[PDB]
Amino acid sequence: NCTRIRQAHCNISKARWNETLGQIVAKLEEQFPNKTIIFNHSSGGDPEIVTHSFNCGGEFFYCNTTPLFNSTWNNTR
Amino acid sequence: DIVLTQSPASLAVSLGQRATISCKASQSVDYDGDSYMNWYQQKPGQPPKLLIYAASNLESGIPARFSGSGSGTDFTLNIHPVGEEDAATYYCQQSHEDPWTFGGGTMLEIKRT
Amino acid sequence: QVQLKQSGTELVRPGTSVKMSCKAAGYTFTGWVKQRPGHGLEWIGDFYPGGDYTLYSENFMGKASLTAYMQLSSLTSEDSAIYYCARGHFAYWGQGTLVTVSSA
Amino acid sequence: KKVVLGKKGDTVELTCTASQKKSIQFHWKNSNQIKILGNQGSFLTKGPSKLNDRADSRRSLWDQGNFPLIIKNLKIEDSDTYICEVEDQKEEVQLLVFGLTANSDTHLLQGQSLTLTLESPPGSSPSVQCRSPRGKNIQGGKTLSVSQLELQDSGTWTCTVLQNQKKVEFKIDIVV
Repeated sequence: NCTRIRQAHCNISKARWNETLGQIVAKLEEQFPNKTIIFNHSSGGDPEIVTHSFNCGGEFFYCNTTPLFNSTWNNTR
Repeated sequence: DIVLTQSPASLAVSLGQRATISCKASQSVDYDGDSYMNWYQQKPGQPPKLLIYAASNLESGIPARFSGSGSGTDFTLNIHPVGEEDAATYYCQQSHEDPWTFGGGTMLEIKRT
Repeated sequence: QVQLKQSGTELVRPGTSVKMSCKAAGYTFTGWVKQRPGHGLEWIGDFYPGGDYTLYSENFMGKASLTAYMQLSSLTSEDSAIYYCARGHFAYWGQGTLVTVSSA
Repeated sequence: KKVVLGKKGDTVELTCTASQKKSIQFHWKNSNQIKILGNQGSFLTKGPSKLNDRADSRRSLWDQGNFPLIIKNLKIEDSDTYICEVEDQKEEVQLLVFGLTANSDTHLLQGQSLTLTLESPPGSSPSVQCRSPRGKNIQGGKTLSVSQLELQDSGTWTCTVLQNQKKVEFKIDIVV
């Protein structure tokens, strides 16, 4: 839920995102079990691809979701 | 080039009153319903700050007191009510086409006791 | 947050070329303006990194050669003024660099 | 195999070939299978590679059947084979980046000697073919030196660098 004039705030409930992230990482482990999975942020490019974008109510929202894919992951949280 | 003429050269408005500045263009600027005019405010020791863009919309962080009206080759920047902080030089610029020209400027003086 | 930062104050001699720089942050790196007393604001030109496209006003051909950078050649007393960097699409302008063209 | 020669600081444009004239997906990869730029439809992304900030393209000409790879501020460290992957082909090209200059920046006199410094990319054998307005067309390997440096030697000497039948010109600073 993201709401708000060049400033707005989006909401992410970590309590429900952690479960999905754990399932996805566990499934990925099967393909390359010998590897250590590490997440990070985008490598740069167009402003419409590096940072999250959406079209809501006639507005072209660009939200920077870096603090969700940089953290590394392992068998434990 | 598109020539912009501002009026008045100098304006004095009492605190809280309405300040209106007109800007005229040598050529029509409307492009099927939109006007690509810009209005900027400048104070000593600071760079120009975008007050109005698109000729009818409020820039982020700009108080709603600032507003714009008009069309064709006649546009008006309106400040109401005027405050002490409003003391600045207002410039009208055209984004209708290149070369991108600028207005002659208009100083706003907060007339007080 | 869209942020632009220009270099410090500059003092150069006439007839030479002086190069200024403007840094950026908070957005993708890939506009220049002159303010002189009694003149208001004059938009110098526009450039585009990642391809280095050029665009000038009629009174800037051969006078300027533009992290982005600007280089003004054939400096004269008229060029003594403050200059602003503004990333084009001008959402934000630089704080301002004061350039003084004099041999003193 | 296409080969290009840089000047260690200039720009380079890596161009592929196509016939379908629709700007189909494309990629650039080094000899180690490392992505530098990227295409996802019509956008332009830059992969987590050492050349993230140097890669460039001509987007407006994508629909015309070209994908030149513009790189600014060429450096010797970036010399590696790159592959064009438009549809199903692995077209490969190579870049050789080096730098030719002189040791004595400004301090020079009449009757003195001159020496040149060449830093070729790792794994190359450039040849220095000097050319001078006075007729001093010195020929030699990567490193060349001049035993005489007088007033008559005024002007920048163009010691070209040639290898694999590909040659690039350069200039030599001479102040006396």
